[PDB]
Amino acid sequence: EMGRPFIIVKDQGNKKRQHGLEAKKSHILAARSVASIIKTSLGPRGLDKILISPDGEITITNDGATILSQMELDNEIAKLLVQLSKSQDDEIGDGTTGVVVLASALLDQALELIQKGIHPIKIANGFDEAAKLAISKLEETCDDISASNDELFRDFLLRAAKTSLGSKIVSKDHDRFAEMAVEAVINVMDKDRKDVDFDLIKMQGRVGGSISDSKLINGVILDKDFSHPQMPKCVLPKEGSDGVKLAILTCPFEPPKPKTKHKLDISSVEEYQKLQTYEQDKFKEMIDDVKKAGADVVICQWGFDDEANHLLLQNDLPAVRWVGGQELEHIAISTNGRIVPRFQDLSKDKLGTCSRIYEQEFGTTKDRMLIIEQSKETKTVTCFVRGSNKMIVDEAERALHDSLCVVRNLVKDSRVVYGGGAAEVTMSLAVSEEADKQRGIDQYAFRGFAQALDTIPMTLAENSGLDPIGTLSTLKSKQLKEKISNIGVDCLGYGSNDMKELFVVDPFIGKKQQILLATQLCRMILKIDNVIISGK
Amino acid sequence: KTSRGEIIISNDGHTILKQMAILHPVARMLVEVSAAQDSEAGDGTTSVVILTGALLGAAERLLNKGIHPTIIADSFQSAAKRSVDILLEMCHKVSLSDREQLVRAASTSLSSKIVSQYSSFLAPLAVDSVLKISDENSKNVDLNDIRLVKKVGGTIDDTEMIDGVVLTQTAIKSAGGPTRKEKAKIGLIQFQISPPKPDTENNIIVNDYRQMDKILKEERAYLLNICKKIKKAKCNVLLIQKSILRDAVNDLALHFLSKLNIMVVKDIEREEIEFLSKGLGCKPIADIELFTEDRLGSADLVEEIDSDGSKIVRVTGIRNNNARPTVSVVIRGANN
Amino acid sequence: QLFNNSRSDTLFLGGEKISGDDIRNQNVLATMAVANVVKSSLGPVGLDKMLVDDIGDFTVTNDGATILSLLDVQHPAGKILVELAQQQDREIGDGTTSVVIIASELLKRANELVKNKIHPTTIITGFRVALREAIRFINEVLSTSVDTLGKETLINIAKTSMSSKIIGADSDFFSNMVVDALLAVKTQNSKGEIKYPVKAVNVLKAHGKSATESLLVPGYALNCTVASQAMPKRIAGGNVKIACLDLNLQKARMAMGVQINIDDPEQLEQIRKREAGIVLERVKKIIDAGAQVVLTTKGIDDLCLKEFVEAKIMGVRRCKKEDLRRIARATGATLVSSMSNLEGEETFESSYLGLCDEVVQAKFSDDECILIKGTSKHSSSSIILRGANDYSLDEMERSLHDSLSVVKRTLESGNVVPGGGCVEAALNIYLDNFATTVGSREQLAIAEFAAALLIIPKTLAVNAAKDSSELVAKLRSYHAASQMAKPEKRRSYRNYGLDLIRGKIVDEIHAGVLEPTISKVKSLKSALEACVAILRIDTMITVDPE
Amino acid sequence: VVFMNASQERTTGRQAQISNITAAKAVADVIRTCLGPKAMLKMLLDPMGGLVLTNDGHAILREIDVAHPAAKSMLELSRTQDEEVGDGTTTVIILAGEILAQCAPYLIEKNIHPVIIIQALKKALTDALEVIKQVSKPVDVENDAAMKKLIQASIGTKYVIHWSEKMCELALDAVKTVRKDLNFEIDIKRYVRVEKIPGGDVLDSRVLKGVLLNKDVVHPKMSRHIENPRVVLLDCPLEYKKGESQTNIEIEKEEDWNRILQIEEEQVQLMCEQILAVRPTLVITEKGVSDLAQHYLLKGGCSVLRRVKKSDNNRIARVTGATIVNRVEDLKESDVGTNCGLFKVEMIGDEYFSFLDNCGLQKACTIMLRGGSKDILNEIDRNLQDAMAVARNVMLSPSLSPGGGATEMAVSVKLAEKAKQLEGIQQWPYQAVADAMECIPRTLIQNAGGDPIRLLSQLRAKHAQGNFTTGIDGDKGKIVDMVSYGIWEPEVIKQQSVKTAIESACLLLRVDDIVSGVRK
Repeated sequence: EMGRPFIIVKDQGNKKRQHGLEAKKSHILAARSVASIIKTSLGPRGLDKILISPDGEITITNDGATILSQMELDNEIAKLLVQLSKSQDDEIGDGTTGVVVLASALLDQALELIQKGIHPIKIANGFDEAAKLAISKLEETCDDISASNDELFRDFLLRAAKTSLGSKIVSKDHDRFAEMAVEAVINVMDKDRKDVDFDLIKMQGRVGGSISDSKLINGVILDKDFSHPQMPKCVLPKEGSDGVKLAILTCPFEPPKPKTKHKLDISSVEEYQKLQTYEQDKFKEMIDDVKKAGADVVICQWGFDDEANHLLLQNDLPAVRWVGGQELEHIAISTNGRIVPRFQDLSKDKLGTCSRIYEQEFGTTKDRMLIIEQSKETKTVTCFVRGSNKMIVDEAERALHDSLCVVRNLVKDSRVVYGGGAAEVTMSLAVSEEADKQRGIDQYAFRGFAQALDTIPMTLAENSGLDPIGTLSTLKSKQLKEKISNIGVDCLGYGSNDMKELFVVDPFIGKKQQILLATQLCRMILKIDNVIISGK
Repeated sequence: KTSRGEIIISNDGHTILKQMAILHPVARMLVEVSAAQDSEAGDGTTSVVILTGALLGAAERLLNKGIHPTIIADSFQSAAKRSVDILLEMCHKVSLSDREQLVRAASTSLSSKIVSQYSSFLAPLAVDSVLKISDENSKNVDLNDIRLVKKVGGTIDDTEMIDGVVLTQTAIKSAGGPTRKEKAKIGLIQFQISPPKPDTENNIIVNDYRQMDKILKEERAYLLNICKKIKKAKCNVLLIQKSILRDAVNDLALHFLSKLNIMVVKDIEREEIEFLSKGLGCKPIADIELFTEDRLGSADLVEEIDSDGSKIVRVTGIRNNNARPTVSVVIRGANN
Repeated sequence: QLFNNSRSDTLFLGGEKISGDDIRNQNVLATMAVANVVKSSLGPVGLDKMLVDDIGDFTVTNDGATILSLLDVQHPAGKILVELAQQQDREIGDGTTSVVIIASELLKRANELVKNKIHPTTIITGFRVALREAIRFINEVLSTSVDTLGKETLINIAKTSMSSKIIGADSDFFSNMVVDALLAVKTQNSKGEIKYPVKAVNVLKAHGKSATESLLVPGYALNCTVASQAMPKRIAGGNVKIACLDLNLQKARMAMGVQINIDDPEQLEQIRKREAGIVLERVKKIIDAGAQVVLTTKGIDDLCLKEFVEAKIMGVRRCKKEDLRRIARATGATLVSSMSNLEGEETFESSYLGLCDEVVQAKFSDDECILIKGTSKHSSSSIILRGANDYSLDEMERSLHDSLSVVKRTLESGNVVPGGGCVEAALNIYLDNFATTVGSREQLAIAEFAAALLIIPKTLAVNAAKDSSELVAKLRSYHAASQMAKPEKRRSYRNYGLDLIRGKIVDEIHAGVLEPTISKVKSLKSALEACVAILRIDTMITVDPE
Repeated sequence: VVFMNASQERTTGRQAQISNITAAKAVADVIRTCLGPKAMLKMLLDPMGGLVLTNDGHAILREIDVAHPAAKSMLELSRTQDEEVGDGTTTVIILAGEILAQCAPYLIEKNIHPVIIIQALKKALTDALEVIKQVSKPVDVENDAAMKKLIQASIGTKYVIHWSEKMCELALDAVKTVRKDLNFEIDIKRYVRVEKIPGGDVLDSRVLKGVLLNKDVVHPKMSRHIENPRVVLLDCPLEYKKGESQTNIEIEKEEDWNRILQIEEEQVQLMCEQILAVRPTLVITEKGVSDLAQHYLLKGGCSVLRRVKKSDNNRIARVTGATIVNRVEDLKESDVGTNCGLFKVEMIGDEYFSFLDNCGLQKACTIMLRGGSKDILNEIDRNLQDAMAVARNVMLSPSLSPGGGATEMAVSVKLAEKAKQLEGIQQWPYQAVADAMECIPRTLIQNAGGDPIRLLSQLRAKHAQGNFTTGIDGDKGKIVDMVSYGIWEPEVIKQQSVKTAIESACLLLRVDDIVSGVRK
C-alpha cells in the first residue's frame, strides 16, 4: 500500500470481486436454488406457488415465467434464469418450467467436470455439438400429420390442448377448455392452414359465477353500457334485414369547432339569436344522417352531451360513451365494418354487421358489460372466463393463453412430438452412443448432456411419488430393445406407457427451444470469471 | 492467524481444521475426523478429509434419486469393509529391521512437508528412533521415549540425534563455579535444598542474643551436611524440581556447591522424570538418607554449549544400559 | 488489490479467508513495504532514518534490525523478515541490512514465476540447487588471511563494518580501537580453542570533545557512583586489592517469616545490638585483608560506610551482576556470594582478592565511571564514546557492537571475501552456465536466483545518486570474463567491486574492504528460508479476536 | 492488514532534508537576539507556572517543547556544552544552525552526497582546531588580576556586568577554595554551595567557607554563638531505635512493662554519654531528634541540629574536617571537627541561618547571594555558575584564545586560502564552514545596531594583514583589536563549540526519512 490510498474504481469498498473455484460454486448453487423451486411445479402432479407483490396483490401460478417475473432476486445468475423462462413464454409460450430444470441440469453436470480440471470452454463446446445431435435425432423419429384432412387435423389440436391445460389450477374443466381453444383457431385462420394471426383473439376475464359458465362468444365485449338507459338492453334487428348496421364513430357529438383555439365575437343581439338556431340545427342534422343510413347502435369514442340522450331515444338508436381507442379497432374487426370519421363520409357500406347486441346482468350489482354475437364465422373470437375467485379468473387467462400458444405452434407444418418424458429419453441415448465413438477429451461432455436430459423424466417421477431409478431404467431398456420412441413417463397412472394410446402430444418447436435456450445460456454462464456486484 | 495473535503455518490437515473456527455445525465434524486419523495411524489426515467430502458429493445425487439415507449409509459401510480385504492381499510383510523399506517409506510419508528437501539425513533419523524399541507383540510403540526438543535459531541442517538426554533449561549460573564437567554422575533431587523448615507454618523464638550466633551456623551446617553425602558418592551433577511451594535453591546452598564444582539445573518439569530416569539410567533421590551411589548413573560429558546465542545442555553417553533406551533429538530452525 | 472478495460464501467461517493469487500478491507487498526502508540504508552511501514513539523521543537507527523491531507489522508474512532481521544479530551479528533485501528480492522475482504456473517446489528446488553450488563456489574464491608479511587485515576488517555509519569517515581512527579491544578480552576453552566473549567491552556514553578524541581504556571501566564522598577519589600504588561480594551489606531482618519474642526486658537491647554487629563482622575481615576497593552487588548501609572511610577503602553499591563477573576474571578475584568454606568456621581468605595497577574514578559530563587499568591476571578493555547527545551515541553504540562481531568471525575463521558486491556478482556468472546443464523447468528458477542477487550491487549505485547501469555493466565485464579467464598469476578479473566515492571499479583487496566468508553462508541460507515459507502459503486465514 | 502501523506513509528524499534544515534553523533564529552584550532577554512559561527569564542558550532550549523530531537534537546540544564546560551554549546553536543553513544549497542544488560533505566537514574540523591553537596564547594561571578580566568575558553579556567588579571577587575565591592538588585541580561544582536568600542588596555580599543551614536550634537554651565550635556529624537519629524484625514482647509480670520504658530512657542517656566522651560543642544529624535526648545534652552544652540535607553533611566534613561515623561507639577525638570558628546564628524573620568559618586539601564554600526578588536571585545563581565555569578551563590549561568575533573570523580566513587549492569535488562543502563561522561575528553587529555590510567587508581585509586579534566591539562596533579592551576566553570553550556543531551537522544530514507512531 506504501501509505497512500489506492482506489482504481469509484465505490471501491462497495463492490466485491469473485474469482476462482468459489466464483463457479456460487453460480451453480444459485441455479440449484431456482431448479428445486421449479422442479416441484413441473408436471401435472406439480404444485402452484404464491407470489406476493410489494403492493399487496397476490399471484398463484406454477408458470416459471410468471413466478420469476415477480420474483425479487439479488444474485445476477438467478436473474439470468428469469429471462430464460421469459424467452420461452414470449415466443413459443410453452415449456417455461422445462427450460429452467434443463439449464440447471447442464450446470450440475458441468460443476463435476470443472472439479476434474476441464476447461469451461471445452465443456461449452461439447454441449453445442451434443445439442444438434439430439435435435437431428428427434427430427427423424417424428412423422408428418399434414396428410390427414381437416376432420382428423382437429383431433391433433385436441390432443396437444389437453396436455398444456394440465399442471395448472382448475384442471378438471380441461375437457371443455380443450374444445373451446381449438374452435377459436378453426374460426380464425388462413385457408391454407398457415401463419394464423394470434392478435385477432382477445382474452377478456370476468370475476364471478362459476367455471362452468365459460363459453365461446364471437364478438366484442365492452365494459361500457348504453348511454341514457331508457332503451331496451337487448337490441333486435328488423324483420327483414341485411344486418344490424352497427355504426362506429371516433368523433363525439358536438357543434363543429376548430381544433385551434378560436374566438367567436358576438357584436349584436341578432348575431346571438342566429347562434341559437345554428346550435339546434346541428344536433338535428347529426341524428338524421344515422337514420338515413339505416344504422341502429352508435359507438362514440369521446361520448356525447346530454342533449342527444333524448334525441337518440326518439329514433330508437342505442349509443355508448367513453369507448377506448384500442377497443374501437376490436369492434371493426368483428362486424367487418369501417370507422366513419365524420357524418359527411357516413355511408351504408361502412356499417358493421353482427347477429345480436345485448347486455348481461352478471351478478347483483358489479358493472354493466356489453356483449356482441356473430351469425357466422368471423375473424374475431373473444374468450369468456368466469370464476368464483379473483385468483382463478386471473390464472385461467394465462392458462388458456398458453393453451392457445400450443395450438398456434401446430399451425406450422410438419412439427409434432409426443410428451410425457418420451422426447428427452430418446435424445439422451443418442448422445451417449456418440460418446463411445468420439472418446477424446469431449467424451465426458456428451455424458453430462445425456444425464441432464434424463432429469426431466426423473423429475416427473418425484411429483408422482415414483422411483426415478426404476422409471428411467425401464425407459432406457425399452429404447434399446425396440425402436419405438413413444414410451414415456405416466404421471396419471392410466397405464399404457405408449403415448399413441394416451393421446399426449406436444409441439416440436416447443421442445427444440428447450434444448437451445438451456445449452446457449449455460455457454455464457460458464464463461463468467470475475463477478463485480455493486452495493445497492 | 489465531484470535490470540499466534500464527501457525501447518501442512497437516488436522491443525488446519483445529486452529480454524468453523461456524457450521456439521462442518466442524471434519475436525474430529482428522483427530481419529492422527490418533490411530498418525498419517493421512489430509486424505481422510478429502475422502469424506468425496463420498458426500457422490451421495448427494443419490438423495434425489429416491434412495433412503440409511440405505446409502449401509452401502458405504459394506463397501468400506470390502475395501479392507482389498488392501490385505496387495500389502507385503517386511522384516523386523530393514533399512531399505523403512527409510524409503519415511521419506515418502513426508511428501509435501517442508522437510522433504531435508529428508536426506532425516529419513534415517525417524527409522533409527523406532528401531531402538523392538517387540514381537506389535505394541503401539509409545512416543514418550522419543523427545523432540525445539530451540529457536540455527538451521534445520544442524538437526541430529543426540547420544544422550538433553536438558531444555539452562544452568543456574548464579555460582557458576564449574565451566565444564567430564565423567560425572548425574543426580536427581526430588526434595528442596534450603535451611530446615517444615512444610507447614512454624515459629522460631530467640530469647538470647547468643542464640542467633548458633542459628546462622546451624542453618549453614544443614546445607553443608547435604554436600558431604554428595561428595562421598562423587555426584557432580544435580537436578532439582521446580518446587513452587518451597525454595529449591539458596545463595548459601549454591556457594557450598560451587566449592565442589557441582552443576545444578532447576525448573525441570515434573512429567519429564520418566524421560530423565530411563534415559540417563538414574533413580530419583527424594531423601538425603536414601541418597547412595547405586542410585546414581554415569555420564561421559555434561556441558552447556552456547552457539549463536542458543544455549543448550547436552549429555553424551549412558553407561547404565538398562532394558530399553530413549531417543533424544534437538530441532533447530531459522523461523519459530 | 482490486475489489475485496466475498465473505464466507457456503464456507461458514467467522473470520476472513482469501484464496487464489491474492494471498501471494499481498505477501510480496508485505516484504516490499518493509524492504523500501532497508534498501536506502544499504552501503556506505546509505542514510540514517529517524523513528518516533509519539511520546517526544526519536530513535536514529541505520540497520533494519532495530527498525523492524520498533515498527509494528501486523501482517503474518511481514513478521518473517522482522524476526529474520532480529535473527541475523544472533548468529553473525552483522548483515541485517543485506539479509532483508536479498530475502525480499527472492520473493519479488518469484511472483512472476508463479504466473508461469510453475509449482513452488520447482521454484524452491531451483533456488536450493543453485544455493548448494553457490556455497561451494564461495569456498573456492576465498582468500587466506596470510596475505603480506604484516597483518594488514583486522584493520581493514573493521573499516568494512564502519561503513554505512556516521563514524565511517572516522573509521581510520576506530580501526585500531576495535582490534585492540577484542584481543585483550579473548579467553580459552575446549582445551586450546580461543573464544571471544562479545559485549565484554564496556560502552560508555559521554558528552563533549569529539568522537576522534575517544581514548581506548586499557582495562575495564565500571559505570557507577561512589558510595560516600569522604572516600579517596583516586587510589595509587601497585597491587590494588579488589573485593567482589554478592552479599547484602545492609541490615536485614532475622530469617524471613519468623517472629522475635523477648521475655526478659534486659535482653531487649542486647539482642538488637547483635543484629547490627553480625553485619560488621564480614567488614572487619575485609579491612584486615587490605582490600582497597569493595564491590557489592546490592546497596551498602551507613554502618559499612564509616568503616571504609576510616580504613581508606572505596565502597561501591548497586553493581550489575554481569559486570562483576568480568571484573573477577580480569583482576583475578573470585566472586564471593557468601563467606564460608567446607569447615564449620567462617573466615575470609586473601586469595579471593584481585590485583591491578591502579583504580581511579573519572567524571566527564555527569557520567561517573571507575577506571580499572593494568589487570595482571587477565587483560580487559573499554571504549568511552563521545558525541552530540545520548541518542547520537545510541547509533555509535550499535556501530561498534556490529564491528566486534565481524572481527570475531575473521579470527576464528581466517577465510574472508571482498565486499562491495563481489560475492553477489560472482555468483551470477557461475549460475548462468550451471542452469543450462539442468534445463527443463529448473533452468528459469536458477536464472532468476542469480538475477535476484544483483539487487545488492545495484542498490549501492542507486543510493549514491549515480548511474547504476554503467557501474553494473562494467562490473559484469570482469566477472563474465573471470569464468572464461582460463588457467595459464595473470588471471585477475576477480575480487573487483564498486567504489561509490570515486565511481570506478578497483580491486577491493588494495581498497581495504573485506568481509568474513561465514557471513555469506549464513545470510544466503537464512534469506532463503524466509522466501521458501512464503511461497508455500496458498491461503491466509485471519480469525478475529474474541 | 495496514502492514506497518507506524507511519505507513513515508516522506523521503529532498522533502525530508528540507524539514530537517528548516527546523534546525528555527532553533538558532530565536536566540540570535540572545548573543552580545546588548542581547535581550527571553521569558518562558512552564506548565507548572514558574517563570524563567534569562538570555542563556541552554536554559531556553531545555524548557521549550519542540514537536519536530530532528529539532529536538538541537535542544540537547546546549546540554553537551553546559555539562562539559557551561559557557558558550548560545554560540553552539548559532554555529550549528548556520552550518545546515549554509549546507542546504548543495543536496538540492549541487546534488552532492551527504557522506561526501561529511568527509569535508571532518577535514575542516581538524584544520579549524589548528587555527584555534595557533591564535591561542598562554597566560599566567596564578595571577589573580589576570583571572578577574577572564571571568568578565561571560559577565559582559549578562545583566551582572554592573556588579562585575564585585562578582569577580565572589567567583575567584569560590573556585580557589574547592580546588586542590592531586588531574590538576579537579574542581567540581558539587563542592561549591550557592545559597539563594531573598531580599537584601547585590552590592553587599561575601564568600563564606562552610555550610549555611536554614534549620533552627532544637532547644532554646542551646547557645547560638560559640567561640571554638566542634562539629560531630552523626547519621544515626537521636530518637529511640526500633528493630526492623518487628519484635513482639509478651508482658506477664507487673514490673516488665515499667522496665521497658526505663530501658528506653537508659539507652538514650547511654548514647549521650558516648557523645559526651569527646565533649563536642556542636551536634549535627540528618534525621529527627527525640525530646529525651535534648535534656541529656544540655549539661554538656551540645547544640543539636536535626533534618540536615544528606549532601550537606559531606560539605560539612570538608570545612570542619570531621569524619562521618554512624555509631556513637566509634566516636573519637580525631573524628571531631577542628579549626572551625565564628559560629553564630543571625536572626532573620524568614528563617534561622547558621554561619561557619574555617581557619585533606578539599574545602567548600557557601556563597550568600542577596537579590531584589526571588526571580532575579535565580538569575544571579545561574550567572554565578557560568562565571565560575570560565575559571575552570583557565586552571586546567594555560591556553587562552581571543573572543568577540576574532576567533570565528580567524578560522574563516584560513579556510578561504586552502579552498582554492583543493580543486576537487570536496571544494564546495569545504567552503561551507568558512561561511558558517561568519554568523557569530555578524550577529554581534546586528544586535549592536551597526551595519554588518561595511564592517564585515573591512574586517576580512584586516585579518589578511597577519593579525588575529581583530574583533568586533559590542557597543560602538569598532574594528579595534580585542587586546585593547581585553576580551579573552579559554580555548576549551572555542573547541567545544566547533566540535559540537560539526558532529551535529553530520547527524541531521544523514536523515533521509521521518516516521512516527512506533510507541515503544
